[PDB]
Amino acid sequence: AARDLICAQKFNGLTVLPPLLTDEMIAQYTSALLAGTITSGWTFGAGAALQIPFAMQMAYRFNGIGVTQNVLYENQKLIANQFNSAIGKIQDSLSSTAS
Amino acid sequence: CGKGYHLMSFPQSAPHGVVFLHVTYVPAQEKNFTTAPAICHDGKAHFPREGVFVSNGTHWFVTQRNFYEPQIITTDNTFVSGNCDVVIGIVNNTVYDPLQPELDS
Ligand SMILES: *[C@@H]1O[C@H](CO)[C@@H](O)[C@H](O)[C@H]1NC(C)=O
Ligand SMILES: *[C@@H]1O[C@H](CO)[C@@H](O)[C@H](O)[C@H]1NC(C)=O
Repeated sequence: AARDLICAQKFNGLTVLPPLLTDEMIAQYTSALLAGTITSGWTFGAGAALQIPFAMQMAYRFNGIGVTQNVLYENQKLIANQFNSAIGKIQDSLSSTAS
Repeated sequence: CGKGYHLMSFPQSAPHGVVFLHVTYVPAQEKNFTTAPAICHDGKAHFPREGVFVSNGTHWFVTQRNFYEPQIITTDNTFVSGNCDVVIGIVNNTVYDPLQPELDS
């Protein structure tokens, strides 16, 4: 067809080098961070990863912001539903608007 | 201020710079336990004030989060909130009352 911009950049001595970590390696790092966050809490960043149920970890998070932990255990399904609705809203905003 | 739970730091002078000696706290020897979010006693839900409920298989204890120091579950280290029909994962146990043996004697 026609000459590309990248070909004209290449023919004049301008070269683009690939990064050291591929996108699959970044995705592996991201998945490891997510799995350590979900299954351990903050314990995997200060030493060995210690398992804790996610409701009890979330009660620790509620205790950290000044709310007593019976508030989570007495409103667990509502908080789970609100989290799922907000994740779905992020899905809708990412599939709709690209700005 | 370093990797781990920070305790102290010490400066040292270096050419064109500074060196920090960060002193941290690192947990060492973990151990698996069975845990519950609340204790159902006399139709009341008990939650730990500070700490976590753990079980070695037969008896239940309350201990702090970063060090295994098991203690007997008592109304001093627990508080009451509602009944047992709401919490998911609540277990049945007794909670010790210090006033009854003092009143009996
Ligand atoms: C805890 O349990 C898991 C699986 O049951 C096991 O792999 C692990 O060695 C146990 N002990 C510790 C200290 O994590
Ligand atoms: C706890 O005790 C109540 C009555 O004391 C009983 O109805 C309930 O089934 C018990 N729960 C379990 C898990 O055994």
